[PDB]
Amino acid sequence: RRIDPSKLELEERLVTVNRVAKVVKGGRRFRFAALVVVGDKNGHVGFGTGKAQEVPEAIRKAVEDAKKNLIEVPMVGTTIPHEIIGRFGAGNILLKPASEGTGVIAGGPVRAVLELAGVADILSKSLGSNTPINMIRATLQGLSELKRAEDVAKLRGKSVEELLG
Amino acid sequence: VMTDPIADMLTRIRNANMVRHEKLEIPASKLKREIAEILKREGFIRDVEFVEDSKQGIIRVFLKYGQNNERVITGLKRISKPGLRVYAKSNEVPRVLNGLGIAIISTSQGVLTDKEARAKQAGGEVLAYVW
Amino acid sequence: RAKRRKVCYFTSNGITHIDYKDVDLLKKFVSERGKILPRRVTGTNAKYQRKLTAAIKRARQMALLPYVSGE
RNA sequence: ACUUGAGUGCAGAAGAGGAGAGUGGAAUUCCACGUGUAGCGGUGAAAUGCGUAGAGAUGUGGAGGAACACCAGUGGCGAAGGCGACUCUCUGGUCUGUAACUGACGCUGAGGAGCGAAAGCGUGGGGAGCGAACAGGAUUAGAUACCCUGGUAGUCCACGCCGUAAACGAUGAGUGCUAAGUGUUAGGGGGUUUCCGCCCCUUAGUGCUGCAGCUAACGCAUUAAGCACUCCGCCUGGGGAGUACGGUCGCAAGACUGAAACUCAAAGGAAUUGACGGGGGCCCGCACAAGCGGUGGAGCAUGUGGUUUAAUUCGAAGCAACGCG
Repeated sequence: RRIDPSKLELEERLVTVNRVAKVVKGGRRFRFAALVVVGDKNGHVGFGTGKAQEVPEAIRKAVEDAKKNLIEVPMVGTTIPHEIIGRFGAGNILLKPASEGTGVIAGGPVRAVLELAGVADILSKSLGSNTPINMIRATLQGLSELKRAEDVAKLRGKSVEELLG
Repeated sequence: VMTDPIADMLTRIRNANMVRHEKLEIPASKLKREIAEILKREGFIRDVEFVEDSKQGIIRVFLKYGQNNERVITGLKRISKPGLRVYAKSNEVPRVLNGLGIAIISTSQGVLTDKEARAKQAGGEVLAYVW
Repeated sequence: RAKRRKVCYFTSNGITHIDYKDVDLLKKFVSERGKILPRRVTGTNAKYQRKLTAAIKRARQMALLPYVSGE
C-alpha cells in the first residue's frame, strides 16, 4: 500500500513477448504472452502483463497490467538507500549503490526496469535465474524492499540525518 | 549444545523479530549485557531490563517496532562467526548497511557501534551486524 | 460423550493382578469361542489390557483357561 | 568461583532391547490300525499327479520340524538391521519426579574399532511346511515365463566368513527459539473428588490437521526441508562406467577404492495441456442383445484390381475407393 493511481505519463517498455501454446486436440492453440513493464519516469515503475491473441493484444493486456500495480523505489538522486541483494523467486539481483556518473549498468530485465524507472547510477549484476518473469519478480521485490534514509530515521527512532556520510 | 551465545541472542531477536512478540527473553551474559546497552541505546528495542537472579541470567528486552512491519530490528546477521572469526582493522572497519543499518565491532575499549568505533578509529572482533 | 462404554473395565477396581490364583476375571476376559477378547469390545486400558493379556497367557500355560474351545 | 548443561544419587514407571536353558499348545506332513467307496486333487477351462495295493473324508494314537492366531493397534522397545507363545537365570538402555552431591567433567568426530535383513560361503547337525535350479502337464504361433501337479539346495541350529539393499523419513548428529488444534501410549503436579470419573498444568515419545517462515513445484512446518551456531560425510552434465588397471580384505562369491580415450547437447526434478489404457466410474446411439431379410453359393448388370494392348484416357484406394466423377 498504497495503490498509486494511473495519474502520470507511463513509459510502457516491452520486456519480452513470448510464445505460448496449450497442447489441445488439434495441434497447439498458440497465444502470445508478453510481460511488458510501464514506467512513470520518476519512481512509479510497475511490471506485469498478460496474454491475448495478437501482438497488439498482448500490448493491450500488458498495459492493463501496468495500470494494475506500481512501486515506489525511494532513492536519493541516482542511488538506492542500502544496496541490498534483492531476489525473490529463485532469481537473485545484486543492485548496489553507485556514484553520480557511473551509469545504469544492469541487464535485460534490470536494464528495462531500472532503465525505465528513474535510475542514475546503480550497478547491478544478477546471480541466479534468467526467466523474464523471475527477473521482474526478484527485481520488483528488491526495488520494493530497499529502504529510504529519511523514513528509516523517521520509523526507527534514533535521529533524522544522524546516519550520514 | 551452546555453540555460540551471541548467535543464540541474535537468533532470539531475529525469530522473535519476525514473530511480532512484545517482549523477548535471552541468556544473560556480558555480551547480552553490553550488546543490550549498545543495541538498546542505538534505538532498536524499547528497553532491556536485566532482571537478574540465581543462578544465571536472564535478560528480557521488548521489541521497539511499531505498527509498520519491521521496526528498528529489521534484520540481523552474524558478521562474526564463532568458529571462523571476522576481523577488521582501523581503516577496514566496515559500516554495515551503507546509510540505514549499523554494525557492532567489539573494540578494544568496549563494545562500540560502527560510527563510534570509527570515531575511536580502532577495530576488533566483528561482534554482530544488524542490517 | 465423552468416554467409552464399559469404562476401562479394570481401572475402577484394580489393579496389578491376577494371575494364576485368579480364574474369575480371567473367566470374564477370555472370550466365548476361546480366543482372547478384543481390546476395543472388552474395553480395557493400555496397561490393563497388557496385564490381563499377560496373565491370560500365563494362566493359560498352567492349564487354567483352555488353550482352545468349541465352535 | 557458581549451576541449568552433562553426570552420580533417591524413588517411580514402562517395554516383542539382548544372551543362554527349559516348557506349552493350535495347524500341516508322515506312519500304524479301525470306518468306508470311486473318486480325490487342481483350473480361467483342463491335464500331469494320487486313488480298487482301498484314496479323499472320518476316528484314535505316535514321531518330527518350523512358526506362534486370538490380545495386535499409522501400539511399545532398540544405535540401526530389527524384535512376538510361556517361564527362569545373566544383562544393557530409556523416560518421570523431587531434588542429596559433582561443578562444564560437553557436542561432533576423518582414520581405527564394532554391529548390520535376506541371499550366499566352510564344517557338523536338522530337515514337518515353504521352495531357485529340475521334471511333467497346461495357455500361446513360440513358453528356457505367468498357471497347476511334483521337486534339490536353502529356510532351521551351533560354530566362523561374508559387511551388500528402495540398509528410506531417499532428510547426518548436537543445541536454542518460533501460531494453533486434535489424537496415543509411558509418567508426574493439581481442582473438588474414599471411590470412580472429568478438567487443567506438566514432561517424554509418537501420529494426524495446519500459522509464520522455506521452495522450482509437490510439499515440510516445534519430530521443519523455518530461523541461527558446532562438526563430519557427500555433490560438480549424461553415456562411457561403478566398467577397466592398480592396491586392501575375502575360502569363494565378490566388497571397498576407482579412472580414462571417444562421443552428445541434452539427460534430469516438479507442474500444465491433450492423448492413451486390454484402469476404474457415469451415459448414449441398429452398437450389442431380441427378430426380420440378406450378402459370401448359382447365371447376369456395373465398377475396381490385375493380365493384354498400338491404346485399353484421367481422377478416386479404410469406413470416407469400387451401380464413384
